Amino acid sequence: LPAPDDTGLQAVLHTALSQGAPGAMVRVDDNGTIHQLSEGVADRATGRAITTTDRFRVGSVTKSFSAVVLLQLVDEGKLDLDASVNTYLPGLLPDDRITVRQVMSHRSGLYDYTNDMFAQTVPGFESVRNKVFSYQDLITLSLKHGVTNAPGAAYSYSNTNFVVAGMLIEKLTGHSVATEYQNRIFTPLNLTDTFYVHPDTVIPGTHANGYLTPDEAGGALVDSTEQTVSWAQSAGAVISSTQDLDTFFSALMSGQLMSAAQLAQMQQWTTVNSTQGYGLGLRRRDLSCGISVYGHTGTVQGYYTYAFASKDGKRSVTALANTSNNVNVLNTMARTLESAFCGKP
Repeated sequence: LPAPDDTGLQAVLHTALSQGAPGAMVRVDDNGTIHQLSEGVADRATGRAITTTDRFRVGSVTKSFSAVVLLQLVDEGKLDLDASVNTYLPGLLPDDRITVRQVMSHRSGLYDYTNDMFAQTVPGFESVRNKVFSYQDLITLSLKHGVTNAPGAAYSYSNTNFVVAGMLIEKLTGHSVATEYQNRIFTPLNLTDTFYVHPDTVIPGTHANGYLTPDEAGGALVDSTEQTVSWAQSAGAVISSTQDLDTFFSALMSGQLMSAAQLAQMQQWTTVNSTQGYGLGLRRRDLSCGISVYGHTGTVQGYYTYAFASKDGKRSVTALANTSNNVNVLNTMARTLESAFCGKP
């Protein structure tokens, strides 16, 4: 790979601040040489600087943790990717042709309940932030709508899929997802900044606060740090750090977290758009210089995350801005992947 471009990374972060992120940061693990940059504030009311060791909410990056646990169950013979979801969760879904592989690749047709929830950004956050939902509650919300396509037939990203994933982990293992994450991922990789504390609202230790951008242009930011994330759970509630997400995607892509057979199933790409794919709880992004990287993005109120690694895991990048509902910042933060993998133009 080209060398990571720290001046390019610096410009990306500075642009994200100019577009309304209070803070923005990035950590590259380049085959044992670290790059770390941050600009702006973790807490905009006190002025405390953001830094690459601050913990934060990773949002939908959680789906990759869920998928690693499910693929280890596949390795253990407890789960078959091509079995019906209802084989393990009887009568859960209206159609038995919905399979575990279609759920994990967003090909199931299940309606995303969060489209009910967040049609208005701050009112929807204020609705869910202090609620505790069961898995079944969220599935029932989805099922008020019919499916959006035939099973397997179309890519349609849906949080519901990874709510099903959490129910499957808990049903098959008899343990909570927190326990399975801890035992199969956080402890073995020594992810000391990584937690799943649902439904607690506190982020343990020093963290970035999250600032939700309101729908009204120019409106005051809303502190969204503390919430249950119960509307997402196994689809979105993990807390981590840039070092720990680098560690995690490096371990995944270098083959440390499941058999080679299952990693190969995880990387069977469904087309998302002309420069992206979706595997099993895993994203592929195609970068301008002709390299692809592998990992996941997250959007949770107040926090945008990108966490991607090269195919062999030897270079990993995690970028965080502590705002959300700000598509200028979301698009700018994607540019950290170009600077960190493609290097100087």
